[PDB]
Amino acid sequence: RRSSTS
Amino acid sequence: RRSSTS
Amino acid sequence: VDREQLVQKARLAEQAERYDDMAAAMKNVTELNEPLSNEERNLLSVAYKNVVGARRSSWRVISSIEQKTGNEKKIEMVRAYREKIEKELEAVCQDVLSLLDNYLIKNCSETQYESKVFYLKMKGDYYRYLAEVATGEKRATVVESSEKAYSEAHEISKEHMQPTHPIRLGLALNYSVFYYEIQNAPEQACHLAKTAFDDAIAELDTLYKDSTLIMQLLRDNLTLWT
Amino acid sequence: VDREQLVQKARLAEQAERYDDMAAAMKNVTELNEPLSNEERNLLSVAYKNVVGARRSSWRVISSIEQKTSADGNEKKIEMVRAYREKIEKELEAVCQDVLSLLDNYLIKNCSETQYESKVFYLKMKGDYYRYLAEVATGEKRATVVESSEKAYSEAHEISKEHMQPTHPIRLGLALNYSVFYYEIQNAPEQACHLAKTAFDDAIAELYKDSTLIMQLLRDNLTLW
Ligand SMILES: C=CC(C)(C)OC[C@H]1O[C@H](O[C@@H]2C3=C([C@H](C)COC(C)=O)C[C@H](O)[C@]3(C)/C=C3/[C@@H](COC)CC[C@H]3[C@@H](C)[C@H]2O)[C@H](O)[C@@H](OC(C)=O)[C@@H]1O
Ligand SMILES: C=CC(C)(C)OC[C@H]1O[C@H](O[C@@H]2C3=C([C@H](C)COC(C)=O)C[C@H](O)[C@]3(C)/C=C3/[C@@H](COC)CC[C@H]3[C@@H](C)[C@H]2O)[C@H](O)[C@@H](OC(C)=O)[C@@H]1O
Repeated sequence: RRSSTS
Repeated sequence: RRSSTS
Repeated sequence: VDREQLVQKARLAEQAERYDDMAAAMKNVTELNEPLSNEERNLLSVAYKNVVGARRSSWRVISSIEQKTGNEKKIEMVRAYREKIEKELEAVCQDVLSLLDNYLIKNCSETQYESKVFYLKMKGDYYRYLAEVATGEKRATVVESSEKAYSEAHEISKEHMQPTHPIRLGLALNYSVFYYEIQNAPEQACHLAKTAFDDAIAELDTLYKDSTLIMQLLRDNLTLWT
Repeated sequence: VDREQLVQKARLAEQAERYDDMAAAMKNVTELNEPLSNEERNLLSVAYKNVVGARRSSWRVISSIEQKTSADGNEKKIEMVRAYREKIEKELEAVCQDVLSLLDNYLIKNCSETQYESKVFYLKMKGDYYRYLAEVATGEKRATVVESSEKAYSEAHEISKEHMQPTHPIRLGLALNYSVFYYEIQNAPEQACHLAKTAFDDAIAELYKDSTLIMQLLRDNLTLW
């Protein structure tokens, strides 16, 4: 899975 | 709402 | 690149949700001046449908905001953007229609009834998309052209195709919609949709998922209109 | 052209789901050489995030397909898939360099020394887009843009350390993206977890939906790691 950014 | 098309 | 490579590029663009590239690849395939397969026809149709649908939805959003909004500069900017997207959509439709008249409909033999109905339905669809945003004196022609395509596609599909064929059903659906929205003639719209739906129900045992999807769309439209 | 109409043009483009036009409008607004308000700042960042995010999503899909086709070994399919992936890649890189030029020549340049919030915002943007460049880069240029993203992130982190609230959404988002840079780019997971837990713990003592969501994202990152 890919990490969440913002 | 608008009518459906396909 | 080979034709198979162009088809693979169309599928790649569809996977990446880049429908402009998908439409361009399928347009190259069409410009190879060879008849299109079933999957190639479907790819071209879906690609250009999504391309022009993005523009239609943007146009509807901005046209709604235009009427929903004393500021003259605000309204001027809104109208400028509205007709920028108008011209973008009209260019998409012109591209599709010239592809239809120069390659696809032209290469149809006298007995390719299925793909001829396919392409004439596309012609009616994109002339209807032109008519959706046309105003004033220029509207009457595009409307006419759509009615000229649909009706022809009707007479062929009623004579040479089964009532539960998905192409005949889809043409009936879009023809009903053209009568309802573009013509404000709900009587013929409902009659068309009901006749197609009932003719397909009467031979339902001879089916299948696309056919019943289009039939459900027909019944949804009939329920909305009554 | 008129600045207020340019901002409403960006808003209209957003409502019409046309983020290329939104980014162009906000780029014109930025090129007017006047400072951006908080709303204008968020408009610019959202526009360019959506543009480069469409690019990144397409690139990831095509890179997955390219790895599969590479395993299969068909030369023609591989050639075409690679060409398409690199077309998308060059679009992505052009968008990134547009953002970086806007930040270096207009946005970061014009902040006064007491504008720590704008400094943190724009330096986080710089680090984010250099990281987006690093996502597709290889060889020496990868190290180049990795160092640039690290420098921007570090400067922003030290300014937000001192002049921003631990609960502020900009500080929390900078910590999130910095830990993601440590984990996914440098592949140094211990730094990434230490930074994220440091931010998460500095936030609990001081407790606004964006801050809540960014903290939830930090927690989900730590559980997934
Ligand atoms: C190239 C294939 C892609 C694009 C992935 O799929 C296109 C689709 O192509 C076919 O479906 C067509 C078709 C659609 C079906 C109604 C969708 O049915 C289901 C179950 O998803 C939607 C598409 O837009 C398309 C191509 C449109 C039309 C329309 C075209 O007018 C020019 C007229 C009716 C209809 C026909 C041609 C349908 O047969 C197939 O029957 C569908 O597969 C199944 C099992 O239904 C496939 O999803
Ligand atoms: C352009 C503004 C519009 C589109 C109207 O709103 C975008 C959003 O803009 C703000 O949200 C920002 C912000 C986002 C929030 C995390 C979203 O929060 C919620 C609850 O939706 C997502 C955006 O990407 C943005 C701008 C990103 C960042 C990030 C920017 O990097 C430089 C740093 C942290 C964070 C901050 C700046 C957030 O405050 C606001 O706080 C949001 O309002 C609420 C209720 O959360 C508004 O929806």
